[PDB]
Amino acid sequence: GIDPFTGQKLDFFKQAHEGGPAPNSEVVRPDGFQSQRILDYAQGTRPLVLNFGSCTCPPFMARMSAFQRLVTKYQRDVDFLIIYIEEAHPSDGWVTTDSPYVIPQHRSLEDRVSAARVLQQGAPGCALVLDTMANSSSSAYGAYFERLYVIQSGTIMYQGGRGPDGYQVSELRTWLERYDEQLHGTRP
Repeated sequence: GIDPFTGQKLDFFKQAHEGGPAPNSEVVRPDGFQSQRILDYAQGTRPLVLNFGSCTCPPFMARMSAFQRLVTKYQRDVDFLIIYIEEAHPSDGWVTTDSPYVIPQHRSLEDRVSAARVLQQGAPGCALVLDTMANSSSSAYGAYFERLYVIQSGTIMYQGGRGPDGYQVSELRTWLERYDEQLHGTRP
């Protein structure tokens, strides 16, 4: 069906939520730009942590070292993925930013991968993909600006809550702590 007021196909896709299906939305491998999807990154029944953001998104950069600490701590049982999305504060935008990063709004995958490479010159080999230029994953996960998720066997287990900067990472740590405790016992 077409929406008479848009001329576009009618949308029947429900927004992502905890306990609902994790969208198998499209992403891009930095090396070679091959198409992939979020669930290509799930390894069987291991939880997969998703971290959407960009270099010009301050809270995303402020938590990166903490996120990398989580990878080391939980990698025994959990997988992790960064999704590099549209810049929060592009250097050619309307609002002048004093972001330490000066990155024009991406106009192609070549621009976006260039930005992603700046990110990953820190964070030695975390898994990282790009969102498609249609922003397929950002849209499906409601994850523009930045967002954290945990998915497992195709279901959303943790959805990063909007609200003050600081909590999402502490809440994610809580989810991972409880999962690790269920598998192995409480750490002494």
